[PDB]
Formats: sequence, structure tokens, C-alpha cells
Amino acid sequence: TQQPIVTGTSVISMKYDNGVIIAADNLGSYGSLLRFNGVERLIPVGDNTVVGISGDISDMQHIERLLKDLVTENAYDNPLADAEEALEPSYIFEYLATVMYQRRSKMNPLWNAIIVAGVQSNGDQFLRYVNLLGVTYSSPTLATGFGAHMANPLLRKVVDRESDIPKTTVQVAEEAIVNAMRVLYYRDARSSRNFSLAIIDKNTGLTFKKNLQVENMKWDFAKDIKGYGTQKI
Amino acid sequence: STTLAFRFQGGIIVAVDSRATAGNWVASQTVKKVIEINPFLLGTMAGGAADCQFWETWLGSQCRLHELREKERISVAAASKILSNLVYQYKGAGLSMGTMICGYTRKEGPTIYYVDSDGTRLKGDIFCVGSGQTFAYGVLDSNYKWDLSVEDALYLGKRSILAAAHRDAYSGGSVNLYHVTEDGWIYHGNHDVGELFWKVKEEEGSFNNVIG
Amino acid sequence: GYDRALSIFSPDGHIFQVEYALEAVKRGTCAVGVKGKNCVVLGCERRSTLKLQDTRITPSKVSKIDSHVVLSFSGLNADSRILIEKARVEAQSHRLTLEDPVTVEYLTRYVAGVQQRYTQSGGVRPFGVSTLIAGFDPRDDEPKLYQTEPSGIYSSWSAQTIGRNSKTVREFLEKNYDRKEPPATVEECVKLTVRSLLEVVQTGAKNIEITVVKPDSDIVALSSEEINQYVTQIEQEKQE
Amino acid sequence: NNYDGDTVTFSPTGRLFQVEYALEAIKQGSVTVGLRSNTHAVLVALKRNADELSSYQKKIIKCDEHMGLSLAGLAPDARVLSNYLRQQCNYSSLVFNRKLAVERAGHLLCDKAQKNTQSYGGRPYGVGLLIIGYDKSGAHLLEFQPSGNVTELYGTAIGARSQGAKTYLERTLDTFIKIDGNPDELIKAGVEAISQSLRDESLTVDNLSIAIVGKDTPFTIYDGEAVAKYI
Amino acid sequence: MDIILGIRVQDSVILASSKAVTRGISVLKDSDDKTRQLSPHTLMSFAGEAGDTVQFAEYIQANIQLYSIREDYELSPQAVSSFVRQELAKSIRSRRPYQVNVLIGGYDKKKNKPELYQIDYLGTKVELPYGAHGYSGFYTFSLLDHHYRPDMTTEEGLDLLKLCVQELEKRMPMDFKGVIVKIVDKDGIRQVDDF
Amino acid sequence: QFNPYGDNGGTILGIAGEDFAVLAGDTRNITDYSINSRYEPKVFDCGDNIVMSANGFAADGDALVKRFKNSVKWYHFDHNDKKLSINSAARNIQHLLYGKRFFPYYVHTIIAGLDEDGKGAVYSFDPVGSYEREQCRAGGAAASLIMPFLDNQVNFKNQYEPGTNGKVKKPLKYLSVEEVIKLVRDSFTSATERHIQVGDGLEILIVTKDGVRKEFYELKRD
Amino acid sequence: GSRRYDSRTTIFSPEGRLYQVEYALESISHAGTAIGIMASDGIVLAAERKVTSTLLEQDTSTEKLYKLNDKIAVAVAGLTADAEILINTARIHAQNYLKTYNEDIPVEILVRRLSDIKQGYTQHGGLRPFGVSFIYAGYDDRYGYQLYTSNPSGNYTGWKAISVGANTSAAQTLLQMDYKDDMKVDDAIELALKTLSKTTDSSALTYDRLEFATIRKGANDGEVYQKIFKPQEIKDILVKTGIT
Amino acid sequence: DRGVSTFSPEGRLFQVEYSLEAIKLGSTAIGIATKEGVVLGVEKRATSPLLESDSIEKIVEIDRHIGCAMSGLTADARSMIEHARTAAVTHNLYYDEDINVESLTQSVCDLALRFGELMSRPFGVALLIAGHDADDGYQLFHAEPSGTFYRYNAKAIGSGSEGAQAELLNEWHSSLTLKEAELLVLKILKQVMEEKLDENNAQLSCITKQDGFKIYDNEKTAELIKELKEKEAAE
Ligand SMILES: *[C@@](C)(CO)[C@](*)(O)[C@H](CC(C)C)NC(=O)[C@H](Cc1ccccc1)NC(=O)[C@H](CC(C)C)NC(=O)[C@H](CCc1ccccc1)NC(=O)CN1CCOCC1
Repeated sequence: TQQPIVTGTSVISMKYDNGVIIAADNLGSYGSLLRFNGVERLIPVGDNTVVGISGDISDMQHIERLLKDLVTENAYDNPLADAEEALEPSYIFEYLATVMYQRRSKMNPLWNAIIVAGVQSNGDQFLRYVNLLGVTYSSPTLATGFGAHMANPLLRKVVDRESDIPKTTVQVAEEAIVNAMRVLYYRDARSSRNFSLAIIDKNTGLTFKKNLQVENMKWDFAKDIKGYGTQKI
Repeated sequence: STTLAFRFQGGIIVAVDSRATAGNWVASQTVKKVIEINPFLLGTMAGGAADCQFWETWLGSQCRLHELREKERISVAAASKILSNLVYQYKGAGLSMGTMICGYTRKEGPTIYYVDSDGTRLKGDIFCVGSGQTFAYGVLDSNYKWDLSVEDALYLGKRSILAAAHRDAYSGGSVNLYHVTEDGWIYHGNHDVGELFWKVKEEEGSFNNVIG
Repeated sequence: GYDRALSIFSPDGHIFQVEYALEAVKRGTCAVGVKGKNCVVLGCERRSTLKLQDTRITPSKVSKIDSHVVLSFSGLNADSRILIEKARVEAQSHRLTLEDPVTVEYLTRYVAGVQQRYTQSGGVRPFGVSTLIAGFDPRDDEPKLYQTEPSGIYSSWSAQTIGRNSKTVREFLEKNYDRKEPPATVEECVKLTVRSLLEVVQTGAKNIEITVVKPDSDIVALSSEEINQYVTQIEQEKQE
Repeated sequence: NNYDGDTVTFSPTGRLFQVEYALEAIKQGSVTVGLRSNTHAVLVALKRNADELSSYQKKIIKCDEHMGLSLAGLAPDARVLSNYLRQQCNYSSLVFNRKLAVERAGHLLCDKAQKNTQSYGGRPYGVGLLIIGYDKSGAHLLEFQPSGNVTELYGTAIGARSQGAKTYLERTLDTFIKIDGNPDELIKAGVEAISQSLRDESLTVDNLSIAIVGKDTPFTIYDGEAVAKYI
Repeated sequence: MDIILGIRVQDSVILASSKAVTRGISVLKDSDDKTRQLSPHTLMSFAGEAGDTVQFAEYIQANIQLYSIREDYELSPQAVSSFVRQELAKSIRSRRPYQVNVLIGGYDKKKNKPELYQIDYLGTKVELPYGAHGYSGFYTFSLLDHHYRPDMTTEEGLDLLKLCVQELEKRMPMDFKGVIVKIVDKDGIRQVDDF
Repeated sequence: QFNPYGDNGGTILGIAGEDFAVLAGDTRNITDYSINSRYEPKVFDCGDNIVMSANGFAADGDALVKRFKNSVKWYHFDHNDKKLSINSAARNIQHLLYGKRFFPYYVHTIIAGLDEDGKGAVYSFDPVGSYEREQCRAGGAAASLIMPFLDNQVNFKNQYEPGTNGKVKKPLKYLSVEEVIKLVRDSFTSATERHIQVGDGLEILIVTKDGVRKEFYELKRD
Repeated sequence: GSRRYDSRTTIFSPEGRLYQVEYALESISHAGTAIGIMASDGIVLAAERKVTSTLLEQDTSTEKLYKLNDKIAVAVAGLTADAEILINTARIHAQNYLKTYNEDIPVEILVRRLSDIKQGYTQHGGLRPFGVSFIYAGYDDRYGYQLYTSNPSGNYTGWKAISVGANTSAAQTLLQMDYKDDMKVDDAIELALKTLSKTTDSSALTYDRLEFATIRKGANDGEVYQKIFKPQEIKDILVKTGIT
Repeated sequence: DRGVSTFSPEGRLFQVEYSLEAIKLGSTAIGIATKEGVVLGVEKRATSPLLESDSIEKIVEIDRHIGCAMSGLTADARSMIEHARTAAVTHNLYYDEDINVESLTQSVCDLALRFGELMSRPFGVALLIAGHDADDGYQLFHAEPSGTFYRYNAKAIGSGSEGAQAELLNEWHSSLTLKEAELLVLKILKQVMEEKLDENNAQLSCITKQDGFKIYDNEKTAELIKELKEKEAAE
């Protein structure tokens, strides 16, 4: 039995024609206090997988160490560690999914929601979710926390089903992700303006973007709003 | 559920309903609440479905192992006590079982043992177990005599379940009848309450509370 | 824990520790079991190099396992106590779970299973003991007599003897015991038992113990004078 | 002599006699052959019988849909080791959703056999194994020895008179390695290889045992009338 | 389980135990014997939590019987009662205690005296001239305080016991379906069939 | 306090024919008022012509299916590639479920296939392992909506022969695979209309002696 | 491994004897003789100390005779250190029985349990047996006055008069010669000392080389008293019987 | 001394090879498998005439569809049978079906090598396990203390095994009837037995799909013994 202390908010992601995009802001909240601002919640594994984690940060750091150790262990007695026997997104996910469910079954969970985004060796897009309960599901768009409520509706307007994936380009997909991050900044009280974004493409590979900012915000209309009903000054 | 079994001149009658509930949701009308342990032993099931079903089939395995080791069919007393000693180990853990081990052996004769999940084990001539046990008792006790014929005893057992199936909201479906003799148990059919009630009402002239 | 495999096979296919345990039985005082038509009698030798004994308190050779079953033995006395204790506990355990006392076959099978377990368990030696288990099953009037031995094998006997000079008394029983007509009465069965011990014992004074077991938990041990009467009667008939 | 009482003792020349005596149990065992191409891997095993009234001892065991082995020596020891492989293959599937590499399979067996050669009380395994499989890096063939030594090969043979089949495969190396996309021809080469280890006896219908795994072929075993094709 | 009484008189101990076994709103049995013979001259009645009662009684019974076989000798009622108390004294600090209250009626053959011991589930032992467990005591003790004499006969004890059962049948809320009466004396244990 | 259970919604349905059996289930996965996936299958081919679904808490559902699939694998290893019969699978699943009697899998399990006489078989399980063979069973969130409809249309309950004065019952008969799929589709469209956790897609697995076939149908996405 | 150095203490010889038990008995046969004699109105325990030195503190010494409880005592023959291990176990066992049944432990029960412990060391555990033989002298209300003996094998037997340790063959012949059933304690005291006096390996039997004890009902009315004799009391009883 | 799990220079386990010598000293047991059933027969070999031969239990039921005969240190077989019976019943509990004869045999043989420095020595007994299942039909297995088991059409174990096996080699064919097999076991037992064969010192049994495993009565076997003697004198 735990209670989360230092927390990370929404992780959002979607599939596009050649790969997957994933994003998450750089905040480490301590309740209502926006305590830590340099927190990286996207963690790459190899050159083909990115694990996005929300929830308790101490448990996130534990998961980082496991993934780091997983890469090391895979390299042992493995001449094809950087080729045919390299770590796949599906391997990394299933490992985490196993751990998450084992921990919930011992009544001592890792208080997180995790999204493993990547590209398989055969070029197929991989995007799957797992959380503290060990619950797993996959979808063309996946999001955690407030992202599930606000980002998914927006991302589903682009990719509403499987057949929309080949029709969606990386430009259109990234634009929707960046828009969703702005909406979350408007409406999620435990979010920050600064965020990281990662693209895993089957052709161009892993592109990790740091220190992005929400921009092109609409605040001007606020000046016209006076009082709460009858005030005209 | 409603289950009964009583001892009489011509052996043992065993009768059960077939309903299974999850709260007010009627989950099944076709549950087998009598377990056939061997040609001379029967076990009735009331309470938690899984608890009864799992541990009474387990009981059957223990009874088989007895007759392999001892080259002799297990006694009704020993069979019941295996089950009672088992549930006693789980006392407090929350098992829910109201069972009756009915059978015949040479040394014992016809015998009935009531065994429940809080460790109670009682030998007796008449028992009714389940949510509708009281309704079954009312009809059974008021019509019971030791000198009942096999035909009348079978009907009284059937009629007592019907009585409970009617009044108890958590009993119904159909009646399963068994008759245990010196030669072993004999199945006396599945009787759907849907047809049985009206057949009994018309022929017997009872159930005048219901709109005919 | 001490793990050593003490009981092991030899090139010729023998387990010497089990066979040396039989030698300990062969050293032990003679014990005999004879079953009649409606009874079983257990006879036991007591060596007479021990005078100044206190027979009130000295452990008796025949031991009650339950009210309806008895156990005598030949071999190591200290080892026998362990088997008797285990058997007595299993007797009460059986009554508790089965709601019925043990059969003589069941009790024998248990004791024999214990003896066997010590022949292939690490860190232990076999029991230097062979037993004669006798009694009557619950609600039964057929006499039962069983034998066990260190190896763990057990079997039923019409009449049997174990211990020192047992081959002599077995020879006697083999020609004197009729399968078609066993000792019809208690007196006949006791006499045949005493006769068989008189082939080996020495004197019929405080050297022979006799215990009679009858149906429905009817067990009694004979006193010196009672046994001496059989000894006196047999010797007078012998001079012929 | 004085240094063969247990596995924990070295001889003066640095030998482990108990490990060598375990190796000897393999030489007494019936011959079995392993060979592979780039697409498929094949096990061929000469089964042995007690007499004409008995059945023929099964030499081949399946470990997963993509991996399995043949045995020579103590069969119960092969059962223990094959069961261990089954679990490890299965652990890899459940936890990582990943088919176990044939190379890791060999490493795991090596380490399991090794622990038995360094500790008091235990004994070495008394069996040799030929593991075949098809994984993400194509077809594979391994040779396991109970000393711990595992070796990846194109082809090999273990058991009594295994030198005959091993010489043949050493000559045929360049031919059978290129039998790609043709199962029956790769088996034929294996059946002709094991034939070089035969004396007085010939390959009959309930004597021969063949197994195969490959690109679009799960690990399957052929016995009885299913091997009559290759005699 | 509810009513268990005990009366020690001049030459015997009389135990009375209710026959009813009730769960819920149903009397499942009206002929239940709430006692076990521990040895030829020692009888134990019991009452308490369902299952625990019999399981405990039979466990004690098996132990006393085992002792009797081992030593070819009958333990005194005092010795048996001390053994029983210790088992309950262990039990109360266990993970799941036996919730069983007992009366041990015995005849000591060495002393030629009847003995009645009352032991509750905590392991609280007392020797008494008359005893009871549960709500029975709230009526029977005061009644016996008045009518009991130490030099009474077994017949006088049975009439005294009838007076208790009548009072209980009058004032107790629950129907306990009468009692099974047993007598323990120099000649062992015997049951009164007509009560 | 940490709550180890959750409700992933959805509903499942099993119907048995004469020489076939179907096991259907919607593809929607939810938590509270949010949709997690519109296509997350929960009806699985487990081998030996046995299809299985464990509806309720998806984590426990997946764990169970995973363990049973593994049980089938080891059954082959230990018993010379013997085919696991549907009755044997059912009993094996009871022990899986009851093994966690004191920390249950929160799922309603249904399996379907063919019995050893080649006839259609459906078995249903409660969370702790009580099981029963039936012609018909719905499980999950919309079971209370679908099940009485099945009683009426599959087992012809409360239906009498016209003009017989409610004396002769409508005779029981096996349904064709075509007629069964009609009932499955209508059951799920009805359930989708009136239950918020049911919708998106319908996936049916049909089992005959020839193997396991699949069919997919769109459902309303609101 | 360690197998090389294992003596295998718990095995049979080809003749069916337990090597270590036999050799432990050989060890005990060199120990100071101890005699127990049971009379109708009490029990005597007499024991010879092993070759005493003149500078040994005699009055505050305990080598042979030990008290188990108020009703039971033992005479030791063999390794003293081994005996004390067993004595503390026996003392505890007696108190467990008293705590359980509120009654003093019957003599045979105590003897059986102590003998069962010895038996264990001959059948399992791979340890050497206890090189000790006991003479138990005690009283209970069932059998009255009782004498037992136990040895390393774990086998125990009851006696009217018995000796353990050195010269038991010669000692047992002398006891068998002069013992009779209607004997009194004071007569048994004389027999015990006379037997030691003849079987001793010393030149002459003196007070400083002896331990002596009686268990009488010589207390006031129906109760048992244990008397462990003081040096001066042994000196007096030795003069009173005319040995010195 | 030396380790329990030691290999000889030839590549065999000393203790397993020595236990095989103990089995050769044991009483003869013969099994014959047919399409109408499997027959199991044993030599009782009473050590003395006072011993009640009906108490000699060398043929044993494992389940209704599986039977067992033994030879060697028969006391060692008790825990092997106990395991087999539990394995058989346990499998029925988990899978609601009879357990395969081969799987049962394999379960028993897994105990065999669980010895060392687990139990202290191998078993000193060989088992003939006969049974029937729906898949492979009527089967006869020979389970050794080496952990190995062979299936046999016919098999003899014990003191007269090599002589009896050579006789079974000639006599066995695939079309043997049950009655023919019964007589064949009696015939071969009478040849290798020391004392003269009769209903008291030899026991027969069989397993059929219909009636399951049955130990024959001494009355039934006696008639088969009489039928056997008449047929041999008839030519
Ligand atoms: C009469 C009818 C009532 O007592 C009979 O006694 C029958 C006995 C027959 C079945 C042997 N008793 C029941 O039907 C019994 C009543 C009951 C239920 C729960 C506890 C005690 C008694 N019913 C059951 O056991 C049902 C049987 C199913 C419906 C076939 N099962 C459940 O209720 C299950 C299991 C409950 C459970 C018990 C112990 C530990 C864990 C769980 N519960 C669920 O399936 C949960 N629920 C169902 C509806 O959907 C939401 C989840």
C-alpha cells in the first residue's frame, strides 16, 4: 500500500503512417506545489523504443534503472545485441507489464501509468499502455491522466480507427500532439508549459526533442471578461 | 437454495432444488446440487457454489483413495468427517457450505450426516439445509412418518422442495430426486417446477393462495 | 542435519545394515505367536541370567497398542519402545478421524511402513526389531496374527516365532500346528504356545510370559502360578 | 584412481574423473545425428530396444514450437534437462513475449551442468544432447556435453560409433549446408549420415526417429510409418 | 450448545447437558449428547462455539486415552482437569482460540471421592460442589445455594437437578429441548434414559 | 487505500449448436466514463479447438487466459500430445480460479468448443471456480440484458404452441450457425443501445470440427 | 567432502551390535562402582568415588549421587559431564509433568523419557552416545519404592538390587547371595557397604571415597524424605557396621 | 566408503546397478499384453508353510484402469504405489478423466532417481505396470529403479526372468486371446518356480476395458491351472 508523493501528469501519444509519436511535460509536482521543473518523463530504450511514464516519480526512477539494466543484461553473451537480437518495444512492454501486475498482486504497486511507444523490427508501429493495476490496452491514440479526457478526443479526430493511420503523416500527427499539449496547459492544474516530444519512425529512426514550449496561446479575450454576471467595470 | 434428506423405513430420500443466485439475479435454474461420490454415497450442496462444488468433488477423491488403500468402501461417518475436518481447518477464512453426506454401508446402515462450514457435524434422521430450509421443514415435518412407502416418501421429498421453491425467492428451477437403498443410490429424475407446480396444484388441490 | 546414507546396496545386491538388524533380532529373546479358533496367544522368553529383578516395574515384553491389539517383539528393547509409541499414537489418530479403531492389518501395515522408512532415509539406521502384532478387528471374531521385520515386509501367520533359537521352535510349530484344525479353546492354544517355548527356554519358572487376547478388547496376562500349571502338566505327559 | 571418488576432486594432472565417467555413459548410448542448412535444422536418431518384445527408447524431445533436442546416455537426465529448457523457453515467452534464442538455450544448459561438477554430494549429468532450433538469426545446431561444454555446429553426431557419421558430415559439409527450402533432401542427408554408424543392423520403420524445425516449420517429430519414406 | 450443569453429591457427580442444536431460526437436532468419556471414571461436558466444542472434546479424549494405554493406568480427575486447563490456557493466546467451556465430572478411585471441575475457555479452573456454564448459572446457582446439601444421595441429587431443569424451562427464553443426564461414580459412567 | 481491482466493462456471449459453438464478445475496453480502446480483443483461441474469454477486470482476465493457454501447452508435454477435451479444460480452469479463492480473479469466464462426441459445448465459470455446461450463457456488464433474451430465443422459455391452451411447450431444437449469429448480433446491438460500457465492435469466434473461424461487426461508438 | 572423516556412530556390526554403545559400556566398566538396593521401607544408594586425592574438597562435592526432584534420585557411572546434561533434562521433564498435571511425575515415566533420549543418539543424528549408566532410586504412590537402571543403549530395566560401573559381575553375585525380600533399610545400608568393601579396587574402604544416600518414608506420617549423607554421617555409618 | 550417486568407470551408477542385483533375487512376476486385455501373474513364494499365503500382496491396484505387479525388495514398493495412486486420483481431480498408463508410469519413474546425499538409496524393486486407456489401448510397462521404463508386449522380472523371457519370446504373437495369455503366464510360472505351482503359491490378475483391473480368486485360478495341465497332456 502506497501513496504517490512527487508526481508526473499526462503522457500522450498516437500512431501515424510510418511510426509513433509520444510526449510528456517536464514537471514533478509535489501535491499542489509545482516542485521540480527539469524532470524528463520520456525514457528511450535503444534506438527504437520510448517509454513514457506518469505518476509517482520515485517509482519512475526505479523503472528507469530496470530498463537500463535490461539493456545491459540483453547485451550479455549476445553477438547480435545491436542487430537481430536487439530489444524490441514488445519485449520491453511485456517485461514492464509483468512487473506492474506482479507488484499489484503483492499489494505493493508501482504507482504509475506507462505508455510504451516504438517501432518493431518488421516496421510495425507499437503503442501500448500499462498501469499500476497491471491493466493493458492498445489503441491508435493513447493517453494517461487528464490526457485521456482531453487529448484523446482531439487525437481521435485525426486517427479515429486503424484505416486512418496510413492516411496520417508525421507533420499532421505532430501538430495534433503539440496542440493537445497546449490544451492540457490551459486546463490541467498540475501541468507545465515546458515539455519533451519523441518520434520513432521506421525510416528516420528515433528523434528526441527536448525543451519544447507551448505557444500560440489565446489569452487576449480575458480582458473583456468582467465580474461574474452583473458587473460592468 | 433448498436441500433435504430424510431417513425412513425404505432407506433414504434425498431431494434438492436447482437454482443458483447472485444476489437477486437468478444466475441458473439447472445446477446439480447432488454430488455422486460413489454408488453408495451422495453429498448435497448448499451455500457458496464453488466452495461446495470444489470440496465435495475433492471429498470424492479422498473416498476413492480410502478404498484403494483399505480395499473397502469408506463409511458415511468417515466420509463426512474428512469433509468436516477439512472445513474446520478453514474456519474463519469465510467458506460457506451447508452439506449433507447421505449413504449406506453394511456396518452403519442408512445414515445421514449434516456438515457445515463452521465445523458442525451431526448425525440425524431428518435435515433441511439452505435459504428455504424452513419452508421444506414445514411440509416435511407435518407429513413425515417412519412407515412411509418408497412411493410416498419420494413424493413428500419432492413436494417439500416444491413448497420451498414457491415461497423462498432464492430457491426454484427444478427438483432432483434420489433414493438410497441397501443396493445403492437410485436417481428418480429431474422435475421442472414450471410444470410440476400446476400438476401438483390440480391433482392435489393445494396452493389455493395462487390464482388458478 | 546428519544426512549420511547408512543403509545402502552392496555389489551382491544386499543391504547389509538391514541384514545386520536381523542379526540383532536373532540375538533377542524368543517370542512366539499362536492363534487358535477364537483367540490368539503371545508367548515370550525372559532370560534367567538376571536375578534380583523387580518384575512389578520391569517393562513387560508384550505391549498394548489399543484395547483390542497387542504387540510383542524380539531384538533391541530400546528400539521397540519407539515403534510401540508411534503405533499407539496412530491408533488414537485413527479413532479420531475414521471414528473406528484400527484393524490389526492396518496397525501392522503402519508399523511396517515405519520400519521400511528407516531403511531408505538418510542419517538413520534400521530398527533392530521384529514384531508380532495380534488382536481382533472391531466387531469381528476372526483371530489375527501378523509379523513385521526390519526390512519393512509384513505378513499374516497361523503361528510364528521370532528371536533366538526361533528356528527350533518354528520347526516344532510346523509339525504340531494343524491348519485344518487350530487349537479349539484358550487352554489348547496356551498349552501349544508353552510347549513350543519349552523346546528352547530352560526352566518354566519366571522365564515364560503368556498373554491371551480374545474378541471385543478382552486381553489378560497370566501370572506365574497359572503358567507354572501348564509347565507341570506338560512335563508329566512327556515322561511316557 | 584415488581421485575419482567424487566430482569435487581434481586429479594430479588436472582432470575430473567423475565428469569423464559421465562422458563415458554417452559413448555407450545409441547414435544420434544433427545437421542443418540455412532454412532448416534436422535431428536423426537411432532408437534402441531392450529386446524384440520391448519398445524402442525415444531419443527426441520437444522443448518449444521452435526448439528441441535429441539425447544419448542417461534418459532420465535428459528429461530433467529438457524440462529445464522447456521452462526457460516458456519464461522467455510469458515475461518478454520473446522466443528464446538457441544460443541462450545452450548457455543456460552449460551453467546448469557446471554447478553439478563443483559441489559435494551431487553428480554430473550422464547424458549428451543435440539441440536444434530456428530463431531470429536462422537455423541452429548445438552439441551439449555434461562437462558443461556447449558447441554450435553445422553438423555433428554423438553416441556409439558416432565417428562414422561425423566423418561423413565433415565430407558432405559443402553439400548439405546449401539444401535450402527442401526438408526431405536435408533429412535424406541426415539419414545417409547416421547410416555410416551402423554395424550389422539397418534402419527399419520402428527403429528410425527423425525431427525437423525451420522457417515455416514448427518443431515436429516423425516416427513409425511416417519415416518409411526415408528408408 | 447452551445449557450444561454439574452437581457433586456424597458418592457421585451428575452432569446434565441440553439436547438442542440450533443454527439460525431452526432447531436442527433435539437429541444431541454434549459430552465425551475421557476415561472410565471421568466425563467431560462442553458448550460454546460451533465446531470448536466437539473438535476440542475429541482432542482431549484422544490424549487421555493415549495416556491410559501408555501407562496402563487411569489418570485422576484432578490430573485430567489440570491437563484440560493447560490446553485452554495455551489456546486463549493462540491465533484462533478454542471458544469452549467445559465441566469435568469424575470419581477418584484412590481417594474414593467424586469431583466436579468447572473450566471456562480462558483456562479458568475451579473445583465446585455444583457448577454451570452460560446463562444457566444465573438461575441454578442461587437455587442450589438454597436446596443443596453436601451429604445428599444420587437420587436426592437427581431431584435437585430436576428442580433446576424445571426452573430453566420456566424462565429461559430459548427452547433447549430437555437434557441428557449422566452419573459418574465408583462403578463408572452411566446414562439416565428417562428424564 | 490501494484498491487492487478495477472494472474494464464489456460483455461476452456463448451459444452452442449441434456441431458448432460460438463465443462472442464486444471489443470495447473502458475505465469509469472513459474509453481505453475501441478494439481490444478478449476472446482468444487457446488451442485444441477451445475458445476462451474472461470478462470483468482485464488484468485478471489476461492473467487467467495466459495461464490456461500455458496449461494447454504443458498438458501436451506431459501426456504425449493428447488433445485436451473441453470437459477437462473446464475442470482445469476451476482449479486455476479456486487456487486464488482468497484473492479471486474478478472475472466471468466462458469457454466454448466441441465435446468428445463432436457436439457443441459452452461452459461458464464464476470468479472462484464454480462451473456448469450450458447451451447458452451471457457474461459481463450487459449479461442481465442479454441473458433473458437468450432464454426466450435459444431455449424457447415461456413460449407455448399456439392454440394448445398453454399446455404444449414449443419444442427444443438446435439452431443453425446462421440463426445463432443473427441472435448474437441482435443481442449486442440491443445491449449497445441500453448499456454505456458496451459498443464499438463485435468479434465472434465460431468453432467447428474444421477449426476456429472469426467474424467482426461494427457496433455503435457512442 | 566430509564423508572421509565420519566415524558412523549409529550403525550395526555384522553381528548386529551397535559399536559405539558397546564401547561406551566398556568405558563405563572402568568407572567407580555404584550400588542400589531396594528395601520394603526405603531405598539405599551407595557409590564409590574414583581414586580420591587427599586435597580434594569432600564435603562440598557431588560426583555420583544427584537429586532429580524431592522423590527421585540417581547414581551415576561414567562420564560426569555427560550425566549432568541428562540430569538437567530429567529435572526439567519432572517439572513439566508437575506443571501439566499438578502431580509429581511417576518414576517409570521419567526413566522412560531419559532412556528414550539415549536411544535417539544410537539411531540417528550421527553423534556419539552418552557414556553414562544411571541407577534411578525413587518413590511414587502407584508402585511405591522403585529401582531402575539405564545404559547408553537407551534400554532400562527394574531391579530389587543392582550395581553399575566397575566389578558389577562380582558385585551382583554378592548382592544375589545376601539379598532377601523382607529386608529393611538399615540392613540394606549394611549390604551396600559390605559389597563395595569386597569389590573395591582400593586397599580399604573409607568415608572420603564414598557417596551415600537413602530414600525412606522415615519422615513424619506418609511422606518421603531424601537423605544425601554428609561426610561425618558416612564416617559414623561405616564405624556402626564395623568396616573401620 | 564412497558416494551414493557415483559413476563407475564404465559409465553406470553403482547403486542403480547393485539394486538390479537385489531384483534378480526377488520372486518371479510375469505380464502379457493382448488386444483383449493385459494379464499379470506373480510367484508368491511363502518362506514357511505357516505363513498365510493370501496375505502376500504382490499384485496391486493403482486405479480402476491400471494394475501393478512387483518383484524384489517388495517393502520399497509401498511408497511407489502410494505415489502412483495419488498421481492417478489427482489427475482425475484436475482433468475429469482417466490418466494415461504411460503418464502414470513416467510419474512413478520420476521418483526412481530422486536419491543421493531425497531418499538415501534407490528402490530395490522393479514394477510391471499394466493398464488401458482410450488413446494407446492395452499397455504393459517395466519400471526400473534406474528411472527408465520400456513398454513390452510381454515381460518377466525376478529370479527366473531370463529363462521366462526366452520362453515368452517364442510363445507371444499379436493375436493372443485373453484365455491363451492366462494359461501362458501359468505355464511359464510353473517352469521357473522352485516349488510346485498351485492356486496358493501363485496369483493371477488382469485388466480389461470393460471390467477394469481384477485380481483373480484362488478358485478361478485353480480351474485355469487344471485347464492348463489337461491341455499339455492332450498332445
Ligand atoms: C441457494 C440458491 C442460495 O443459497 C443455494 O444455496 C445456492 C447453492 C448452489 C449454487 C450450490 N447458492 C448459491 O447459488 C450461491 C449463493 C451465494 C453466493 C455467494 C456467496 C454465498 C452464497 N451463489 C453463488 O455462489 C453464485 C453462483 C454463481 C452465480 C453461479 N456465485 C457468486 O455469487 C459469485 C461468487 C461469489 C463469491 C463467493 C466467494 C468468494 C468470492 C466470490 N459472485 C460473482 O460472480 C460476483 N458477481 C456476479 C454478478 O456480476 C457481478 C459480480
